[PDB]
Amino acid sequence: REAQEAGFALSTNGERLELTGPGPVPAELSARLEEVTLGSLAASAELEV
Amino acid sequence: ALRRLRRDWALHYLNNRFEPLFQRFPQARAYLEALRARLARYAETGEPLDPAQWRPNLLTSSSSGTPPPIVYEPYATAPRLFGRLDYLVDRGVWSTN
Amino acid sequence: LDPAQWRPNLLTSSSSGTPPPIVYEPYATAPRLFGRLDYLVDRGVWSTNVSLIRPGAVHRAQGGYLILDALSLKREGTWEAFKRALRNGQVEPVTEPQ
Amino acid sequence: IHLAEAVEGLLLEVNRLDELFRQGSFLREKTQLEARFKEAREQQLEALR
Repeated sequence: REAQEAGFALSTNGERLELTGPGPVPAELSARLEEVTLGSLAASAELEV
Repeated sequence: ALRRLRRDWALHYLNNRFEPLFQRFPQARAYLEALRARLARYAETGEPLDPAQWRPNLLTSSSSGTPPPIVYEPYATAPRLFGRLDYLVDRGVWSTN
Repeated sequence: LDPAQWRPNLLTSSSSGTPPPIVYEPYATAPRLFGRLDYLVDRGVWSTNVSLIRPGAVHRAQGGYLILDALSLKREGTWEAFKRALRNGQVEPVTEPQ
Repeated sequence: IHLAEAVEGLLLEVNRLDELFRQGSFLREKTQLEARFKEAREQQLEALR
């Protein structure tokens, strides 16, 4: 929904997080992308634990 | 320069991940900062990191206070008094940790 | 997990009670008194386990009697270790310093 | 025990670190530093040209 606020589509491949759409994405969008990636990898680590 | 930048970002991210650890264990500051520096070295150089050398070794747990922990050692000798440092010969090297 | 490190080592079996298990050890020395810890060098490492401890005179004297000579104690210097194994129950299978 | 499990997680955080070492901001900063060195190499190339 963060990406679709500006009208951007997503295609994730599991570990890799990326979004599809022409033009540069907003800086806040990339910040949220990285925050979600870090959270996903962390939660992965605690799920193995 | 890219190695130095990777080290700097490792420092930043591990500061973020260690400040809760810093406040959770206030008197473990030295060990945590050393581990953070080791992780920064891992980032900058790619130096391999082993948990067997960075896992704190459990010496003695709680004795519930009462009775006080009493240890009588009639065989007062250096290996039994001050402890021993073992040596596992892995891959042929007397590698300790 | 290795069975060789988690298999109990048979020290001494039954002596049928009568006669009592008597072990006379005129060569009263630490390796023969308190037993020995062997060291098999597998893959190049001196890897030991619970299966490489050899019973000494003390181990097979359990439930019976251990006959020793005063000369073999005050001469071979194992008197202190023996009396610590007696008073404090400290029987330590000796190992080479290496 | 709490510190033991905590340092276990901290040691496992190497996966978090080297996954952050391929993120969007990582690519951006590596590309800007590479762009500084690349404009140096370029001005060299065009001077030789």
